[PDB]
Amino acid sequence: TYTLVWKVWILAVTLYFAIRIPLTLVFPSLFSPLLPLDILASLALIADIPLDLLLAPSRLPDLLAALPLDLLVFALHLPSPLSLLSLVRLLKLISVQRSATRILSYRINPALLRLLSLVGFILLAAHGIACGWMSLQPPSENPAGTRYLSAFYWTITTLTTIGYGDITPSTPTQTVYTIVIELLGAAMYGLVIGNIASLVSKLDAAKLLHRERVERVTAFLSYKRISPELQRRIIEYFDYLWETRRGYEEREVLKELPHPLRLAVAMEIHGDVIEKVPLFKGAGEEFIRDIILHLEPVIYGPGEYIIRAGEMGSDVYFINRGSVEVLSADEKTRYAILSEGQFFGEMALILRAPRTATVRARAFCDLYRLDKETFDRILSRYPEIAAQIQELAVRRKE
Amino acid sequence: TYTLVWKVWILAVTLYFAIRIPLTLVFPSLFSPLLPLDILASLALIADIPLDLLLAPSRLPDLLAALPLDLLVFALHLPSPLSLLSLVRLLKLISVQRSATRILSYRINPALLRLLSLVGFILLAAHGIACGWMSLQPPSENPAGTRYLSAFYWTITTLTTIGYGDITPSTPTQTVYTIVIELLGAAMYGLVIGNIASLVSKLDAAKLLHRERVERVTAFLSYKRISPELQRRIIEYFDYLWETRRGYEEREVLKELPHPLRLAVAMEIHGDVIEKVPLFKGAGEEFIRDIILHLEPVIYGPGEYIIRAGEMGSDVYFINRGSVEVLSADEKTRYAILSEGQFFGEMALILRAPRTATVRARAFCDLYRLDKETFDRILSRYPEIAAQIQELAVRRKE
Amino acid sequence: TYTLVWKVWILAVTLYFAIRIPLTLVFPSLFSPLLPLDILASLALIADIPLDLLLAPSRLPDLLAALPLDLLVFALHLPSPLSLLSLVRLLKLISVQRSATRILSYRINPALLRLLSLVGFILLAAHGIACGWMSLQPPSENPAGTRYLSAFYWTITTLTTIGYGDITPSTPTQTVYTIVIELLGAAMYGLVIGNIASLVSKLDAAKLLHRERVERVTAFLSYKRISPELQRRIIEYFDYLWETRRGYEEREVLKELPHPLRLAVAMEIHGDVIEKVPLFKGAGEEFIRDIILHLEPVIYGPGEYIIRAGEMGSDVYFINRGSVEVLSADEKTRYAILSEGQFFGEMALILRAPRTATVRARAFCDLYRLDKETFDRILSRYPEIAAQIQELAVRRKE
Amino acid sequence: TYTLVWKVWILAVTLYFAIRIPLTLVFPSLFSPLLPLDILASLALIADIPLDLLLAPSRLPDLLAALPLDLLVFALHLPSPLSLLSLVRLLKLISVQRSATRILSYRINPALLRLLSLVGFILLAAHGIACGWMSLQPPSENPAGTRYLSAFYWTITTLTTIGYGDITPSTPTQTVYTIVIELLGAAMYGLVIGNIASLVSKLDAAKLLHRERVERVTAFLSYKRISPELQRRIIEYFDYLWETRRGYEEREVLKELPHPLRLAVAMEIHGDVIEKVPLFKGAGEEFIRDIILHLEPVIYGPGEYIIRAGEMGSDVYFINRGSVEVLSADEKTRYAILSEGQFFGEMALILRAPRTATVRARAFCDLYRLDKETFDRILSRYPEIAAQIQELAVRRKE
Ligand SMILES: Nc1ncnc2c1ncn2[C@@H]1O[C@@H]2COP(=O)(O)O[C@H]2[C@H]1O
Ligand SMILES: Nc1ncnc2c1ncn2[C@@H]1O[C@@H]2COP(=O)(O)O[C@H]2[C@H]1O
Repeated sequence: TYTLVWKVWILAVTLYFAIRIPLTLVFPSLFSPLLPLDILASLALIADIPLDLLLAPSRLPDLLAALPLDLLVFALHLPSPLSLLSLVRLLKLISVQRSATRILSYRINPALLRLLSLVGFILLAAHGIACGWMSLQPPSENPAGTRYLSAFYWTITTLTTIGYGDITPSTPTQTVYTIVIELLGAAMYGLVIGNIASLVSKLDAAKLLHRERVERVTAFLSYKRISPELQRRIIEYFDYLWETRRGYEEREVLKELPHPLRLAVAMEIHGDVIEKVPLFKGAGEEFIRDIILHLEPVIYGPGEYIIRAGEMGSDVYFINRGSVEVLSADEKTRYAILSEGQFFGEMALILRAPRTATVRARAFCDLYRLDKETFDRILSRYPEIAAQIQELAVRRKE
Repeated sequence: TYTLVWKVWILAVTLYFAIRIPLTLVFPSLFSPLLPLDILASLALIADIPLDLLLAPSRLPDLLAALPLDLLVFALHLPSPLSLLSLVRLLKLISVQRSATRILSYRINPALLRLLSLVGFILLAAHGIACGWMSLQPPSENPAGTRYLSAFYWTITTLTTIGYGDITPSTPTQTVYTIVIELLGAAMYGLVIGNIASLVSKLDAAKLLHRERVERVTAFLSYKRISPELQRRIIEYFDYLWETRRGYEEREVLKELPHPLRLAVAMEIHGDVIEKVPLFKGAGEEFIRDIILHLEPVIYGPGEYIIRAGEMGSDVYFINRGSVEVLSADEKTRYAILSEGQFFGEMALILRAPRTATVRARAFCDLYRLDKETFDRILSRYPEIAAQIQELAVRRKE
Repeated sequence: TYTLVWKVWILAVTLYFAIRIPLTLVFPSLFSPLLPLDILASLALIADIPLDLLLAPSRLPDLLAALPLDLLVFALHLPSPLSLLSLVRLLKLISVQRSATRILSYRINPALLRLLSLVGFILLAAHGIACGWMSLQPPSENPAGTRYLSAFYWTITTLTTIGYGDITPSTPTQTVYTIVIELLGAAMYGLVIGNIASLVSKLDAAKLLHRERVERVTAFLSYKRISPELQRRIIEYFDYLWETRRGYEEREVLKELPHPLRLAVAMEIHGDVIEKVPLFKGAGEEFIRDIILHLEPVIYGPGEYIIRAGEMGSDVYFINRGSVEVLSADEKTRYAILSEGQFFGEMALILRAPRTATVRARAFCDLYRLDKETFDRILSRYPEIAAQIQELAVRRKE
Repeated sequence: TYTLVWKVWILAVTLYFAIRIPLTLVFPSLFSPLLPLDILASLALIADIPLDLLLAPSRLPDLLAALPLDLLVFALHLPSPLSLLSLVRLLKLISVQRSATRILSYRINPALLRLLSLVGFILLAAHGIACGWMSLQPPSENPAGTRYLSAFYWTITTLTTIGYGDITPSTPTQTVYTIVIELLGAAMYGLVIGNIASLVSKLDAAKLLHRERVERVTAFLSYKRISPELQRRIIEYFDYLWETRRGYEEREVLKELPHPLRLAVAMEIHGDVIEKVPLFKGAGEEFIRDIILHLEPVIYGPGEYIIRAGEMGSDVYFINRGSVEVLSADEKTRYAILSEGQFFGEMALILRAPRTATVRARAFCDLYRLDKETFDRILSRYPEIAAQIQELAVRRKE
């Protein structure tokens, strides 16, 4: 974090400049007691080119704002049209904005941070415009307080497109300035309106995407006027998904990363099911790499028929959270309850037999769907695991 | 509904507070005759933590607004900067908004309800800002009526970005407040503009999606300048779809729910075709589970050629609404008219024969497309149903 | 068009009412010389229930606006709060808007027509609000002209959120009205802003979709800095597509219509290629139905290698516009030029031989891609066509 | 570029007209010393019909603006309602806008250029409206400077919806004009708001699409709270993609161009890998055409396991940038480092053998994924290349 302090310091110094130079263009009486601050600021502004690790079509602003055009124009008392060149330090704003965009810790939303940057920019521009309006005013015997408060109030009035009209321009040189910043205020307010209009669907993107996905389903299903119990259980499933995965589907996000990053993410996510399954306890460094990407999580409600008897289902379902009970062919007797760690349906592919009994969940079971092809591949590739699987299968037969 | 009344009561009491505290900050003469209401309100505010079924990073506002900072600041007559702490009750707004978001009966559109919440929030903020503006006003001998009406009129003027300018700030302490709420009014108006700009395509989402889908097809087809009779029949089909399914495709909505919820929804929707088809009358608890998801509804116009003679079509079409006639190879003689309940094309897969005669609808027939693979699977899985199907096939031969 | 005149008449009469009733609420001196117009209007308003081919949750406004509450309140000179009931005729606006939405000849864009309806509604509301503001004004000796022009000017000032402030409310009963229509003006201006913000990408949807599709390709390809000749020819192809199909892909629009409408549209579009190809001149009523949906149009530039020698291409390319030349294995000698009507590549599937010579277009050739599977199916289904195709193939061998 | 100068000249002359005619409608004293400019302008306006390579429903404005209605109305001193016809030259604006839309060199963004055109149009309309407002003003002894500056200031006030209210209409003929341009200002400001609201996501579309794609992945992955080293390497991969391909996937853009343009683009992009690979140095004109479209670039991090031992991988990976090392079965000894130019995994399909050793990258390797099917096709189609590949394979065995 040796660069976070430096970046904070550079942001503070560039903000100090952007606040300070116009305020002394209007008020030449300043700049006399603030010389050490300006000296330190100039030193910091020149001392960032070697610390940021030459001329570029995009890295020019750094040198354009490091040159000491300040502390010289006031010193020689140049005329205002010629002393206006001191505003070059305002070009450092682009560089500090880019730097703050390239460094983060919270990972702020790009649209919300863009709106924050626009808020900062419009506040800074409001201060600059207020100072400018104050500059071309008739001389008066007023304190700088009320004289600046009135100017800032007028600038915020025009840039907000409110326009009370209590104070208005009265000279042509003021009228041209009023027109220019009226147009700029229209543009800036338009940019802000567009920024909120875009941002309303950018913050907590999952929280809005899940809501929009649920809304259409609920509307159509309520229009069909289906049984309210089904409504209740569907809404319960959807809010449980909201609580567990935050309205996510894994393939919605992992289908962009390349293969090794995808493998690493899958391992760091499914280390749990790697750690609790009996035959996966140190089964192999490679085997987990082949299998971990294929397990597709499935979610079932409290009492739903997982697999009915007589079916030709050839897929093994693992358990990550929940208890599962199996009901035999007499639909009265249950063999046992299968909590986390075990699975069911093993005697479907190896044994080439139909579903011996109906299996149903209890409250909410997090499963792991595995396709028959992957199961066949791992059985034909790893023999000890196939031997163990047949061992538990023949044990469950007894 | 024992919680709906409680939630309505909590909304009413928090709205009463949000309206009441600032109005007595400006007017200390109140709070003397409204003590029982405040006592009951305080009791209700503390009596919701055990009735909502500890400290949390998101459940803090409940305790922050339950603490009785009210009925004490006015009692001891604290100074205004120190008595300003009584506004903590306004944090209950977040909790009541969240609660109202989590409970519904009409299933209001999230964007429209968000706009309603924003309307309520901006009205409440307008009242608060009006009371605040009234607070820092010069003392005058005016009734509280006109004195509050003028303040609210001014607040609604600034927050709407209209600014007539009949009444304007005249002191620096008023000018700073004017600037602050000018910025807040810009932000709030921007939020409202974004909310309507988003909401214009959120209410009755089907009614707009269907319109947008129809518009491009109609525009292109009219550009091609094809025969107007085809225009008329296409538009008739589209409006019939609007009337029947409200511009919906089943797979557009069912492709997100898991398998058992999808099965349950399919049964609750297609119980009709389950109930009228002759061989589906109590055919089996399981068989309907296998078949009901695959029947794809198809819609044909008044006179369209369903299946022409000589084709190798191997799909059975059911009937849900409408009459279908079959024209023989002499294109003059019709065998009969097939109303709801029966089907056609059975002697295509079992008999391995081509289409014996042309079949056409009459006005608008709702069919049920079934693929050859599913038909083969059910024939090879259920034998009595295959026997019955061959029975009606050989009967129709005679 | 016997209903277009009736709908125009009903729109005219409801607009006349919506303009007329408030203007006589403010001005009671009217309604004396306009009795025949009101009588005819009332007759027309009651005489539409049997001509529109009972009580409904959505068809209530028709009866609510047909009842003659007008011509009675002015007759008995009811008090203003009680005579305010005459505004029920304004509910006919919903019905006329719905009717105009359900009938069209130009097929106006739904968003642009929605904006036109909103423009009409806001103008009508501006007139109503101006009349209302005029109602609660102090009595004065002014002509109704200037007295209404000032009121309408004020109403358009507030609803536009401009607020000059030359004329402002001065009584509490006026101030409440000012606040109410200030809020309504905010809402209406927000709706208008959202409507344009949505409409900017709704008019001539093809003209914008094609532009957006071309822009990304051009930007990326220019970024790669590839040879400018390729830029020129790619842009030429894209503008030719703009001129010919208006930036369309057939499957983008036909993938929503059902099978028979799709067949009919395909026939009405490809009757040209049906009419010019030698072996398609009355080939068969059914054969065109099987083939016409599969021909995929392909577009090639001036000189592009259609099919090179030595390839295993097994697809027949038809010609709809353009000349095609074939270059032999000596890359100097051309057999002929193939204009519209014929095809090439026939001796690829029947003969099971590789591409005998290279074939290239001349300026811009509109082809018709046909897959090998469909060609095989039609050859194995229709024998005379296969005989003819082999006849031209063996002829081209000689 | 013989037409760029002509188009610039026509834009300049039409802008000069649009600025000039209303300014002399208000000020008849002009048009006396500017006759040569108007003569040259008229000549240029008539001399563009034969230089643009008759009557059309869309090409009418050219003739409507070429006719010399100017230099005649002022000459005969027609009355203002009758001399108002001179504004026909403003219809040339549509044609110049269309022409500038059809010709470009920078390939400006259509939305940003549309906003620039709207800015130009609203500025021109502001000038026209200011001149119009100046026209119907009471006569006064004021210089044309202040008299026009005030009018333009007022016009920019109304069209920005600010409305200070320092200068307001005072006559009914002025009030009607004020209402008309108030409505027009509402419409124009709405259009501008919509244009920025759309443009915020149109400039540098790749720069925003890549950011939005990265944001959701980063948010979800940080929510899972996976190991920060994986965060660092994933972010490094994403920024490297930003630097190399600018956040692009080739199939995202090439899946719209037809086959020959796609082939040409692929050759112009992959001429590098064509030029450096040993066996691709002039391998064949056709072979590169078959292979160049299939090579899919893959990117791996510094140390990632490319292909582990014991796998059945049958795909050859080429090298475009980076060094690759292979670790043997003793996981301590490396055979060599494979820099750009060579490949690995050749002895996987020809030899029908499993992966002899583990292969890993070093810093960041740009590969070229080739499917087994394409490799088999080229081996069975080109025999010398297969002989050479087997030669290097058997050499690498030794
Ligand atoms: N005795 C048993 N106790 C618990 N589970 C069992 C028992 N016998 C079988 N099962 C499981 O119940 C499942 C239901 O039928 P399957 O073919 O899916 O595979 C079966 C086994 O996994
Ligand atoms: N005598 C008949 N009466 C009614 N329908 C018939 C008769 N004979 C055949 N059909 C139906 O007409 C259909 C047309 O040919 P298919 O092969 O589709 O299957 C045929 C039967 O379903």
